[PDB]
Amino acid sequence: IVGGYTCGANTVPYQVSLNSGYHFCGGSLINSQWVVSAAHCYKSGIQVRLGEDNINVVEGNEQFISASKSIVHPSYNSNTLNNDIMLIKLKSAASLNSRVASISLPTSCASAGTQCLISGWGNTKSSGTSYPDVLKCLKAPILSDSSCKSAYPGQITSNMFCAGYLEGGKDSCQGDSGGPVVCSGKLQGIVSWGSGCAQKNKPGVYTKVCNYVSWIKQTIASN
Ligand SMILES: *[C@](O)(Cc1ccc(C(=N)N)cc1)C(=O)O
Ligand SMILES: [Ca+2]
Repeated sequence: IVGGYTCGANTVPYQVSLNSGYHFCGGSLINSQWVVSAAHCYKSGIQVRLGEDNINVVEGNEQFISASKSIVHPSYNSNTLNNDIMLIKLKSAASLNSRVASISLPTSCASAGTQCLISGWGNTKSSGTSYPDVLKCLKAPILSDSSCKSAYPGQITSNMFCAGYLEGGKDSCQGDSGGPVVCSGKLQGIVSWGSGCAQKNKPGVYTKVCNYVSWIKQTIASN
């Protein structure tokens, strides 16, 4: 997250870290046994880490649970990033409280103009590298689809939205991929892609979760 603030320990209780020896992508807890992330984050050998704040220190609220199954969207296209969504089932159910909670899936798609909260452990620099150990937050609006398409001609599909600032300086970034964009207390987006980070006229591009709710629900009921 570039240009964001330090969220505060377990203020974002649905936020997970995906670990394979090291944090590689975020994700969101949607019930006590399922996580939704970016299909471009898929690996073998995931451990999900819940209740995290500092990812390098054991501070007391963590639950570390291995994935039993990962399901990438049927139509994910890794050259265009279209359908950049994946479901991860945990080997055991999480224990849910105030500091480890699930986020609701949306009933409606959120509109341009709505202010959202994006969070992760990604890089905090638009030039060079510096990865934080504690969870970073950013508040950012959803952009209009015209503005989005004019930023990324030929690249945006129906299953994407942009959010952020065309002026640059505040964005999500590498490492923040798969993590949540929550608007009015519902999961609206997934950190998907961008051109660099926090650059001028290159906002972040986010998977549009409200187009997948049927697919999530069906999948969860059958697996
Ligand atoms: C991602 O975090 C890659 C990524 C995602 C989003 C942005 C953006 N500028 N909003 C840049 C890069 C990963 O796969 O690690
Ligand atoms: Ca920790």
